[PDB]
Amino acid sequence: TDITVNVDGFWMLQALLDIRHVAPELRCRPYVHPGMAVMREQGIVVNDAVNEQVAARMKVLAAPDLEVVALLSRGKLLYGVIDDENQPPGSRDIPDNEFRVVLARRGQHWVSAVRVGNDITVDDVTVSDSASIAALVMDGLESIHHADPAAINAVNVPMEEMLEATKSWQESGFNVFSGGDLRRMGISAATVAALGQALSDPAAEVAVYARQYRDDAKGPSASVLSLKDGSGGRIALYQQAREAWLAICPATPQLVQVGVKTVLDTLPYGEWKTHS
Amino acid sequence: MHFEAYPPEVNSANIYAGPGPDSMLAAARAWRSLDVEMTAVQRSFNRTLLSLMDAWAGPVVMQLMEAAKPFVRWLTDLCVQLSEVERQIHEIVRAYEWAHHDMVPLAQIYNNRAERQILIDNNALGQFTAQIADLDQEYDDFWDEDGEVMRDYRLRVSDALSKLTPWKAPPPIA
Amino acid sequence: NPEALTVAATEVRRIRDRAIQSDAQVAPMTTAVRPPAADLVSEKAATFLVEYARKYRQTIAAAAVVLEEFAHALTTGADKYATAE
Repeated sequence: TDITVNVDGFWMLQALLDIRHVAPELRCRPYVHPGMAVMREQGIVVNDAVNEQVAARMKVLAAPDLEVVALLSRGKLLYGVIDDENQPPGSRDIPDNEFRVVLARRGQHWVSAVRVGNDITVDDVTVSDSASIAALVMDGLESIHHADPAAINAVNVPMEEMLEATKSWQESGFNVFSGGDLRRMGISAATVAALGQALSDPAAEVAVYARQYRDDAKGPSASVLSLKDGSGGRIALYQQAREAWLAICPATPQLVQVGVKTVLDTLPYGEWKTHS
Repeated sequence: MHFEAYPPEVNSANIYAGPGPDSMLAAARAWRSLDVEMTAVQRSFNRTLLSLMDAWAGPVVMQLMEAAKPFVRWLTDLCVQLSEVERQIHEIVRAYEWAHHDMVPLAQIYNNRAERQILIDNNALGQFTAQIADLDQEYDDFWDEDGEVMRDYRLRVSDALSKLTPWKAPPPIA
Repeated sequence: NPEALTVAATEVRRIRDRAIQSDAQVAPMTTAVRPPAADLVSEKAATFLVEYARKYRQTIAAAAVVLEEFAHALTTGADKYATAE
C-alpha cells in the first residue's frame, strides 16, 4: 500500500498529475526519461500514468480540506534550519535530525506524507478523533526517544508574560538559578526545573499544528502543541482556546490528547472532522 | 527550461542585474536603417534594369532581365526580412520589461527570510511554529511566481525569434 | 546600344557601394547586443541577435560579389558590341 519517493521523484508525480504545491513541510519544488523507469519497476506508474490508488492519495495532498502537521526531532528541534555556509538558497534539504509528518484529508480520505532525509513516503492513514491523532504523534515520538511524563502539575500562565520571561531566561541558558521571574508568576519550582531542562538540553521535541482551507482562503491553528523531553520528564506546552494562556503540563497520555483537541478547536473555520 | 528548478533569490536577482535594454534599442535603430537603405537599393536596382530595357529593347536585354529574376526576388525577400527585425527586437525588450516588472523584488524575499529567522529565534515554547510554516508557504509562492514569470518571458522571446527566419544566400546572375 | 550597358555597370557598382556602406556603418551597433539581464532567456536573445547580424553580413558580402560580377559582365558585354562596328 505505501509508496516511497525522493524529492525529484515527487516532482515527477507533480508533473504527471499537474499539481502545483503541496504542504510546505514536505519541502518540495513547485511545478509550473530515466527517473521514470524506476517508478515503473515499483508499479507507481503503469503504462505512462500514475497508478489509480496513488493518484488519489497525491490529489488529497494537492488540495486538502485540512492538514494536521507534526515536526519531530532527535535533540533540539531546529524548525528546518541547517547551519552550513554552502547550503544553497531555498534548499530543499531538511536537517539530519528531523522527521516531518503531514496528515491530510480531502472529504473522508486521510492520507499521510512523512519526510525523512531526502525521502517522502506516501500512504493511506486511519484517523478518527483527536485521540487517534495524539496516538500517531506519540508513537512517532516514542520511536525517537522514550521518556516519562514530568512530575509536575498542570498550570495556566498568561502567554504574553511567559514569552517575555522565557526570552530573558534564554539569555542565561535557561538556568534554574535564573528562574525567579517564572517562579514569581506562580510556576512551580519543579516545573521550572523540568522546563529549564527541556529547553536547555532536549533529547527529543515535537511541534503539532494544523491548517484549514475554505473557498478563497486558508488559516493556521491559533495554538501549537509542543512536546519536549529533558532530564526528568516529558512536558507539554500548548495554548488554551480563547489575551492568551499557555498550558504547561506533564505530558500524560490524557493531557496530550487534550492539547491536540485544543489545536484542532483553534482552527479559524470550526468543525474539522467534516469540513469542506 | 524550467526556471522553477531554481529558488526566487536566483530568478529575481538574475532579472534585476545586468545593463538593461539600451544596447538592444540601439541595435533596433541600426536594423531600421538597413531596412531603409536596402529598400532604396532594391528600388534603384529595379530602375537600373528598367532603364537598360528602355534604352536597348530586344532579345539580348530580355535574356539579361531573365537571368536577373532570381536575384531581384531574393532582394525582395531580403527587404521583407529586414523590416521584421526592428519589430521583434522591440517585442523582446517589452518581454524583458514585463519580466523585470512582474518578478518578485529581492527585498520581499529577504524580508520573508528575516521575519522567519526572528520567529525561530523566539520559538522556545513552540507557539510561532505555524506562523513559521505560513512564511515558508509564502516563500514557495515567490518561487512559483518567478517560475511562471520566467516561463512567460521564455515563450515571448521564443515567439519573437521564431519570426526572424535565416538569411538565404543570394543567387548568381551571369 | 553599347553605351547603355556601360551606364548600367556604373549604376550597378554605385548600388553595390551603397549596400557595402550601409552594412559597415551600422555593424558595430548590430553586433554589440548584450543581454539586458543575467538570466538565460536574455542571453539566448542577445546571442541570437549577434549571430543574426553576423550572418546578415556574410549575406551582403555575397550579394556584393554577385553585383560586381554583374557589372563586370555588363562591361565585357559593352566592349564586345562596341568592338564590332
